[PDB]
Amino acid sequence: SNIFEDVEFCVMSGTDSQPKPDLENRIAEFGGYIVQNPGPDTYCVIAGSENIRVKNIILSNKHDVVKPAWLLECFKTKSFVPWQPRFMIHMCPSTKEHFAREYDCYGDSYFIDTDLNQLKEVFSGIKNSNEQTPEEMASLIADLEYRYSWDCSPLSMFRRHTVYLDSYAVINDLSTKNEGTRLAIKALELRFHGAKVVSCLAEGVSHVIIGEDHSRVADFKAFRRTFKRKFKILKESWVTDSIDKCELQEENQYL
Amino acid sequence: CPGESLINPGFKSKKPAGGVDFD
Amino acid sequence: KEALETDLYKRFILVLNEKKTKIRSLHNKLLNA
Amino acid sequence: KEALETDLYKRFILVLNEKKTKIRSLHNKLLNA
Amino acid sequence: YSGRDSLIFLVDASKAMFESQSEDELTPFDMSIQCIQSVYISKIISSDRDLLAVVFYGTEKDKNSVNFKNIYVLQELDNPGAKRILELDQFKGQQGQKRFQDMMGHGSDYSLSEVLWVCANLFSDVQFKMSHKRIMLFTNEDNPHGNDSAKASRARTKAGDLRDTGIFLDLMHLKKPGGFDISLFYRDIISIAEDEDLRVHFEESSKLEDLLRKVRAKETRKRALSRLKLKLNKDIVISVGIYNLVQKALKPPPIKLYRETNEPVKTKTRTFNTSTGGLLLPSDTKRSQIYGSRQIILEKEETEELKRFDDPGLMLMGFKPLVLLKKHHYLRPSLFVYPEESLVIGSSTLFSALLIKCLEKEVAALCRYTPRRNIPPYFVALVPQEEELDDQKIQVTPPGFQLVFLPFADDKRKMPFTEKIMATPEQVGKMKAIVEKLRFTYRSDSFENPVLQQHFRNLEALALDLMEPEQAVDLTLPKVEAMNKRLGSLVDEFKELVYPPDYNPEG
DNA sequence: GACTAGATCAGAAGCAGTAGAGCATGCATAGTTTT
Repeated sequence: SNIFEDVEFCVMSGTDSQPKPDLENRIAEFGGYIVQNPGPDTYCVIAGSENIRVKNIILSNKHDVVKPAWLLECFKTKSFVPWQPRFMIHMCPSTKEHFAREYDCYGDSYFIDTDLNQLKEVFSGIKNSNEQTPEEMASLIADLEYRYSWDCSPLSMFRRHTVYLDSYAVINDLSTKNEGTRLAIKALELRFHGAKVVSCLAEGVSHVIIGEDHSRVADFKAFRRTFKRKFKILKESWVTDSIDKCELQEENQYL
Repeated sequence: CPGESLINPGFKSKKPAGGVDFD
Repeated sequence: KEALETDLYKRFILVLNEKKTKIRSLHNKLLNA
Repeated sequence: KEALETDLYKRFILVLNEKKTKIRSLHNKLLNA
Repeated sequence: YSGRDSLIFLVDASKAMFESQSEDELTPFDMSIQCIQSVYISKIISSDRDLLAVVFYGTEKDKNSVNFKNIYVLQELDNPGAKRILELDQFKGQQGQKRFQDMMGHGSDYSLSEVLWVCANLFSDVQFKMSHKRIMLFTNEDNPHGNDSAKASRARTKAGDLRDTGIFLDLMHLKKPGGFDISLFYRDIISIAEDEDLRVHFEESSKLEDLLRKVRAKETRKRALSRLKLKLNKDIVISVGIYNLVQKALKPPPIKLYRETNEPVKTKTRTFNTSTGGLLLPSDTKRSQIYGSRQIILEKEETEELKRFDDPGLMLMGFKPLVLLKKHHYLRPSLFVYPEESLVIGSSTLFSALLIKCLEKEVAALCRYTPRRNIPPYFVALVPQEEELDDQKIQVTPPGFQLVFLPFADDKRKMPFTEKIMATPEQVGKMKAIVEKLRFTYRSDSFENPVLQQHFRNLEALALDLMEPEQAVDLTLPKVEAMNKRLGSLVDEFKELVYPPDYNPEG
């Protein structure tokens, strides 16, 4: 097989499960004219370890480095598979211009569909992004779900609803937490299911969950009447009976 | 004999360079 | 929890390939013209 | 679960935004020219 | 001192060497390997013609000429190189420890007599001349053979034989859970038992710290630049040797390599006439010089004959008071002149007499110096140099003559004339305070050449494939922060007292 | 008879050090051009 006829390759990595001399022997077997030091004629410089030599080659933009997996792919398929962003660890300006046309700033390509593995590589590429705030993120998620019609998914269906609970002896009093009851686990499951649990009884509250204690129903009704927007009174039975169905059951039967 | 080099026999162990140490 | 991740991956794949097809069509039509 | 969901969604929206930017650039500038 | 230094690194491979007393600490094996690598690097930089070897005892496999059991000779005596350091680098950690256990083995018996026999056999194989022979024993077992008395006697006999042959034995004891007692067994094996080295040691030996101190300066053995004749008269002649106690250190010269296989390439320079194109021997060319709108042609032999004044040697001229010599008349690094009895017998006595009486009378011997043939003469002054020793009786200033080169009229230059403006006493006092604040003691070995140190660090990083080169601290850089802190308000007062309000030195 | 081992002399190669030539950096000074 002369798939690597009249080409130049250099290796500066011995720190791998395959020793460098074995790689040189394979290269010679495949027809690539091995070279021990890169130069203007070399079509690549493969080095699987970021040692000092790789960093020096990086500091000069005159050539490009390739992850050793490229040779493995070439040998397994016996074909001259081109480069892709996953393999390369640095590009010359010209190769950068070439890639930018058929590839985004991230490994994901423009003209070829994607597979789960490729998307995983893309999602492992960039570093991080923590420039948002809870409200902004929630608004973004809601916009995406509404646009692309993903609300039928089992989860995230409580997102549009803000939920309050009677976990305080006195409404709007954070110093009288009633922790130690089934209401706590009810709320924790609700929030796990994408419900926006609110600890303050603001005018924007839309859903309220009440347990077996109906003493303060009158106060809730009075507050609802006072507020411009009315929030339906709901019991803990509705969420329980709805969890198994994975759907929002009608509030009429649980008003 | 005293203060001899354990790496290069026949040479005295040079003290490490200390630079400027103000009094 | 063990499955929400793949549930999200599926939707992301669908939308991304849709957009990729859109750009493919746009560039192909323009290049032909 | 909350952390995983938010992280993955941020991940996806970044890529979607970049793809949208490139498609918009094509469709607008290259069509107009 | 003639020959090469030979060193053998014996490393124990028993179980006790692979256990860490504390979680955040180095096992004895790791410390030994670090020390071996440090000595290898120091030898590469300092003396590259020395011989080093590495041996293991207590292992399951065996590799030696005598086909003994439980002794693995990893590296036979050969000059150091990067490959050997890399080979040792695969035992530098826990994964390296597992690799070592798999490759050789550990936890087996052994006999010290066989180990010392293998070391002596390694010494015998060397075909060069060895000035020193040394073995370092890295172990943490003070009683290797407590059960068997016969093995102890055999080890003692072999150690005595090795000492008789001229082999130094050193014990580099590592940390032990119960403490290391040299008194038990290793007194007889060790070459020298110091008086202070008799108590039980609860920590590794102080020699490991010196081993891990990397030396990155070339150590050149004593050598005479020239053996000359000092001629007081046409009949009185003595033999002297010239040495250089100060010599500039240069980077090793680059070599030219071929790119495709990294093999050296040899170069050759030739001159060929433009018209014919053939080679021209050096005998088919002349020399030219233009002066007064004319061309003057001379042969090469005459060109060299122009430089012949007198035969090589030192010719006495007289004696000069040391006051007439000047410190700002420095021209070239000074040399050292010592007697030499090999060529002329009785030179030492006359040299000693001259040195003693020159010191007594405070004079320097003026002489005409011609080092080699075809070199025009220079004028030198031999200044007496007495013997000065430090506290530990280590000689720091040798006895002899210091050869200082004196300039000719052509070697000086004319300075632009500058009017003198003297300073009032207050400015001098303020600057005296500033000077006194920044006083410090100076020694000739208090600074290092940043360029050479960085070069060696870079070369080591490239050779051993390290992640990043180690960065040398430059001691020549001023300590601006400390100086600012110490001086305080002196600088401001001096600037107010000496500079006009609107001066702006920077501009 | 054959063969081996120890000592010694000579030549040669390696290394160190100096000298001489060449290459790049910057500026002094003056000259020339422009306004």
